[PDB]
Amino acid sequence: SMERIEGASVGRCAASPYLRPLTLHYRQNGAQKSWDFMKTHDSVTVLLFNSSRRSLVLVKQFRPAVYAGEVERRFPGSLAAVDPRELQPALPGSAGVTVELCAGLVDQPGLSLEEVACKEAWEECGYHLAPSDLRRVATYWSGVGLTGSRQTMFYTEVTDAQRSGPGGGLLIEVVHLPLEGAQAFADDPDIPKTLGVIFGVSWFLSQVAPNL
Amino acid sequence: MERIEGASVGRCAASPYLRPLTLHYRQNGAQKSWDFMKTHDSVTVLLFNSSRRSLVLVKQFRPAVYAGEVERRFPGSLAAVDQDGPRELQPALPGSAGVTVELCAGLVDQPGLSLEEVACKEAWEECGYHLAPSDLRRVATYWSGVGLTGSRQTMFYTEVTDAQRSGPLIEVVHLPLEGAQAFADDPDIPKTLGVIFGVSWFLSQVAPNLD
Ligand SMILES: CN1CCC(n2nc(-c3ccc(Oc4ccccc4)cc3)c3c(N)ncnc32)CC1
Ligand SMILES: CN1CCC(n2nc(-c3ccc(Oc4ccccc4)cc3)c3c(N)ncnc32)CC1
Ligand SMILES: [Mg+2]
Repeated sequence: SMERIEGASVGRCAASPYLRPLTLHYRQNGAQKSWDFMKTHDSVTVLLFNSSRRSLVLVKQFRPAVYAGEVERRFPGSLAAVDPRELQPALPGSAGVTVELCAGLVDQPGLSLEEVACKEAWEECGYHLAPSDLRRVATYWSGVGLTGSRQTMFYTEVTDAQRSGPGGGLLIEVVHLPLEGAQAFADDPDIPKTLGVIFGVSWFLSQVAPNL
Repeated sequence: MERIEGASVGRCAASPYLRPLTLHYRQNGAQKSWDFMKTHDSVTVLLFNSSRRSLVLVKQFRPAVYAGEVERRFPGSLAAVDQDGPRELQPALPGSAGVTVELCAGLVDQPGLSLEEVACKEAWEECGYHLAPSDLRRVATYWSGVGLTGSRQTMFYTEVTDAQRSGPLIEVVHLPLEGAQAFADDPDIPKTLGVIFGVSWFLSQVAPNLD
């Protein structure tokens, strides 16, 4: 359903609420330089372990920027000199479907990072969390080359008693990855995923799974 | 490397590194659009100098990290720039606010080169270590951006000795194995997820088989 993508076309983007390209001009040890980047929000990510199912909770969705990069890789020149053309040839929508950690932007003032992660775990994963349930795994710079944003990773264990039914949050597929093949899943090069997934899986297996 | 002066922020229109695009597509039969930046793929490489029992990392000023740190502390610093040229950030932050610790890394922007060759070029240019492409082992491939970019990053690993190190801006960091995990766990040390993962991966997957 969410992997069904047709009529894909690419065009130049002028104004956008989501793209804030900027250039920093600066003198570094006397020499004048410039650097191109984008203003973006900080973010949080949360890894959930469902102990009732012995499974890590991830999310699957279509990422248009991933899709377009995959189309370019397979058909070079697809995204060339665009500055509204139909992608011919194109790829199935599954080429842009990623596996990710539950994640969201820090763009609501008055909310702690924990509260942001709880809202995203509800809205994306259908899991009811309390902010005090969350343990900070790591904080780091994401996208140091083009974005200056901090990202904070949380972890929490959940049970099926915290899982919402089908429907509920008024398109994302919730993924439950069994611990059996979790490492093999992260190591699988044919599955488009993020470093947060790869790190989250190996961190959980080496830091949490032994103590269960 | 850390002496950063006259910092000012202006609009970015062209840029070889960020190209604004919109994907138009029908998903649930419904017409949608998505704005993103076309960017380069990248490679990173984690080096383990077995002569020194140290991981090799790089320290450098990252202007985007700096600007984000100046937006924090001086909110509105990165507001929309008008037509009177760049807006001076006076006062700003010391350059150290933008200094990161990272894996050796670089852009995939030279046609004809394999990913391994890009990694070797960077390990020489940034770390002063001579590598052959056959020395590199693929650790992980992943999407480093998914939301506003769709860039792929490939992480390599190799063991080196001092025999591959050249003799006597970027700082080469040699992180002893003894304190590596505590270094990676330290939130006061501005580092990337690549460093956190690379340290954790090395200590769990490579280190136990040494000695
Ligand atoms: C000599 N040398 C050449 C490249 C010049 N250069 N590099 C970048 C840039 C862009 C993206 C990028 O992404 C990565 C790559 C690897 C790992 C993580 C992120 C890194 C650097 C750039 C920029 N954004 N704006 C202006 N000039 C920029 C600087 C001067
Ligand atoms: C209903 N809903 C509203 C937002 C709409 N929307 N979201 C994005 C967008 C931008 C950045 C972004 O960053 C993240 C966030 C979390 C984790 C990783 C990366 C995520 C989404 C967007 C876009 N770039 N262009 C056009 N429309 C876009 C879609 C439809
Ligand atoms: Mg460099």
